[PDB]
Amino acid sequence: KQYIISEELISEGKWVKLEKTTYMDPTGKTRTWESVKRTTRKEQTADGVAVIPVLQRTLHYECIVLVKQFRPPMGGYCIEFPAGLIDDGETPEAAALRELEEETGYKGDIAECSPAVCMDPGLSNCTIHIVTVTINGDDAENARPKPKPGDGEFVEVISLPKNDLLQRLDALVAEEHLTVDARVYSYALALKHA
Amino acid sequence: KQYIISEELISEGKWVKLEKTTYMDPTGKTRTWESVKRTTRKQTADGVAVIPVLQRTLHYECIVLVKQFRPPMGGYCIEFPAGLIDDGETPEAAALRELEEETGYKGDIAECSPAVCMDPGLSNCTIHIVTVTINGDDAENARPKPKPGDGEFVEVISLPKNDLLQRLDALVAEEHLTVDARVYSYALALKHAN
Ligand SMILES: CC(C)N(C)c1ncnc2c1cnn2C
Ligand SMILES: CC(C)N(C)c1ncnc2c1cnn2C
Ligand SMILES: [Cl-]
Ligand SMILES: [Mg+2]
Ligand SMILES: [Mg+2]
Ligand SMILES: [Mg+2]
Ligand SMILES: [Mg+2]
Repeated sequence: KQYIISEELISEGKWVKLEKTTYMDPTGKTRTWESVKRTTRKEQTADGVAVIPVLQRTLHYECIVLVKQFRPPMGGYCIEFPAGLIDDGETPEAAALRELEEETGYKGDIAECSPAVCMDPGLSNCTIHIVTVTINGDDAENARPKPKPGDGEFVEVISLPKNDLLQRLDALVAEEHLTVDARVYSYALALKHA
Repeated sequence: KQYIISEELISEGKWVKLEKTTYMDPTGKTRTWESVKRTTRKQTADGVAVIPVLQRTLHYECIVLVKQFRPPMGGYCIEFPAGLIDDGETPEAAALRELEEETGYKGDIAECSPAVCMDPGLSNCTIHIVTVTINGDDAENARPKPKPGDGEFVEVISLPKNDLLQRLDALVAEEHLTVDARVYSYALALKHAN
């Protein structure tokens, strides 16, 4: 039933644009929406990746490796899956492994890769691949993980046991001002509900 | 260590605005970011998303999702039921209301997250994730009546919790839909649990 009639540009920055979207509703009435899009998406299957990094070590409970960063849109620190935009020509798996090493120091192994999933579909066209990666924490490569952050990237690594993820997140939120990402929270909640 | 210096309005629609954010990096170097915000925030958060666990005796437990045309995406998306919190609504109450409007199910609150971020690299948008049970054997939920607001056109898709990630992948394969990142992240963690 529904389709896009037109996309009018309102304002274009270096990274993000706003559009006036005109569409057909299922009654045959024409309507509008205000849409956010990134300016950086070329031939990539998605804007970005987020990495679910499962750190595995013998005689340790598995951990989910998270990162804490200052996020200017939010005006504060956020705890998220390691994540970044996919470079032109890069595969989602390659962007995931690259971002994970850059942000955390870990060299992971691909486990699975989602289709393009939407970040906030009521507002933006932004998509990511959610890529699950296992990190062999017994490998010497992963002993003293050294992050190699890019220009303007400032990251703290936080590894939390998978078996207690939601309580350990609540305990960090209780101790300082800091926002957990919706994807991390959704993942932690499902680990509880299962 | 990092903080916001100033925010310059670039462009303000009715629903969304685009700001140019100035901030201090950890080195004491001043930097800029392009930041999206909703204009509608009053609230604990902009919105709620509802994880609705449909429980019927002698049936698999289902997670209730919605499929809707999303103009920023130019297509159909599969999501948790969700909407903006009305000024002076609690998240709990917004959840049950949004669930009823979008699905017609009448639910009970199990738990409620703190405010979690949607896409903190781009926007300040936050939601409360609210886990709700639905006693699908109650007379009120027998023939549930979705009461949509203006400009909402919602198909309800109920999927078994125990096979959620495979069922979502099947839909995507056949139906050309985008699954929401929080739905996919929940579904993933249901598979990754112990
Ligand atoms: C359906 C009604 C209440 N309108 C048009 C909207 N509701 C929520 N977010 C919106 C719009 C339009 N643009 N954006 C970003
Ligand atoms: C060079 C990198 C770190 N910068 C500036 C950015 N990276 C990704 N998204 C961005 C920005 C700025 N605005 N927005 C929306
Ligand atoms: Cl539950
Ligand atoms: Mg990143
Ligand atoms: Mg990065
Ligand atoms: Mg909604
Ligand atoms: Mg609604």
